[PDB]
Amino acid sequence: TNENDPAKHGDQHEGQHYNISPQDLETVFPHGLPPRFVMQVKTFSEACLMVRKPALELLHYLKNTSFAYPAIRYLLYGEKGTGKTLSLCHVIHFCAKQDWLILHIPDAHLWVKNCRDLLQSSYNKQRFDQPLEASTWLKNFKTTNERFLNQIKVQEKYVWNKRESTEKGSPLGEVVEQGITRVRNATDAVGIVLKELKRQSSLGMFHLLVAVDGINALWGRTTLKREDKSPIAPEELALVHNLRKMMKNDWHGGAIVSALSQTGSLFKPRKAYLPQELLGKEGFDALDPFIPILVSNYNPKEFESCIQYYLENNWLQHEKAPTEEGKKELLFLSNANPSLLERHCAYL
RNA sequence: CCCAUGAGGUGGCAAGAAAUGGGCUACAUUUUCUACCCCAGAAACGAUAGCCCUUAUGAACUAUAAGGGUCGAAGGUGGAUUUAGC
Ligand SMILES: Nc1nc2c(ncn2[C@@H]2O[C@H](COP(=O)(O)OP(=O)(O)OP(=O)(O)O)[C@@H](O)[C@H]2O)c(=O)[nH]1
Ligand SMILES: [Mg+2]
Repeated sequence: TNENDPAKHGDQHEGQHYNISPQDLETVFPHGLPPRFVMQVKTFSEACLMVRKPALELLHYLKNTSFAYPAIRYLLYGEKGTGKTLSLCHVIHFCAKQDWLILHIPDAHLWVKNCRDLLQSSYNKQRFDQPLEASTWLKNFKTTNERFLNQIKVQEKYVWNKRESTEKGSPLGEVVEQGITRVRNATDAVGIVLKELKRQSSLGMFHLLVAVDGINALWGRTTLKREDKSPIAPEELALVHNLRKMMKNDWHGGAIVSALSQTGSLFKPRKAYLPQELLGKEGFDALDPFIPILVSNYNPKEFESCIQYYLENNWLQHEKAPTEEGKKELLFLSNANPSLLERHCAYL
């Protein structure tokens, strides 16, 4: 049930649970969860994550990985309700313990859709602006990480419309504060710091890691429209174009991880979870090869271990449920689906 | 009536100072918007009326119907009573 070694893991004991620290919650990943599960763990008041077979296999990949090889690309995909993104957060935890520069985004659905104010950029042309989300992710990355910002030492300058500029040998904490102070050019600040991360090709001072959730939103059309009642293409958006031009496998110093999510998929049908189906033709042309990782449903013993975890937490107040017929009907109606399992144990 | 009270061809007639009836709309968050029709994300709504334009057929669109831009209120769940339903 419970595990005493949270950082290191093994295959021998599967379905185990390992506790984590509050500083690891608030510093490593304060954003990269669904708000449902965020509040769910807040109500837990006891942060314990479960081990997964594909998670351990991906960790084995990371353990057996050379950075002289090109930047490897991993894609997690489940059946719309598995633990793909939670295993991605587990990878984030492992790499943070490994002391790498991790940049993790909450979701790209929020980027491509639901912008309160879409703007002619001055740093470029033929490009809208995502200022609010830019500053949001900027302060998000600041909260995620500090010595890295202090020691980044950008070897290039950047002027600004605000009668100011930034010169060599300065830490990009100052551009982080720029974007947090004013949000208009925060999109340009983000699209510039992302390029600056790769501007250092050696990456000996740190090792770069990219973590993406809802990758399906990155490849696909937009719901936004132009004020003249005209559609908007995804590549026209500032952040979309920046990210697309940016993640290319050109830095070749580690790995990047992305996860699929159909719950927020737009212009796509229900009960569709195949990678090719989600990322489309343009996605396959963007990254023809990659490491697909199928995140299957819970195993039997892992399922019973999760039940025992809930019982130790006294999550199920229905005290006639801990019995053979109750468990049978429970996992029969659940079909080992983690999300509906969480829902059922929540409202039971 | 049967040089008409019959017959033929042009036009408009067919509006509301007003009262009432049947139906539609919404007066909210079980609501409104976005892809799917149900595990998501936001707002904290309401024009099938009017003005302008486009489209459907007609010989005839001032306006008949549908669509687009604007207008973005009344409205905050009903004054007796009363209607339909096993
Ligand atoms: N404790 C624990 N819960 C898990 C694990 N894997 C899946 N779950 C449960 O399953 C739910 C789904 O996990 P998510 O990764 O957030 O789901 P998702 O990948 O976003 O799925 P979609 O976005 O709908 O496509 C979680 O909220 C958990 O309740 C796990 O390894 N440990
Ligand atoms: Mg006509």
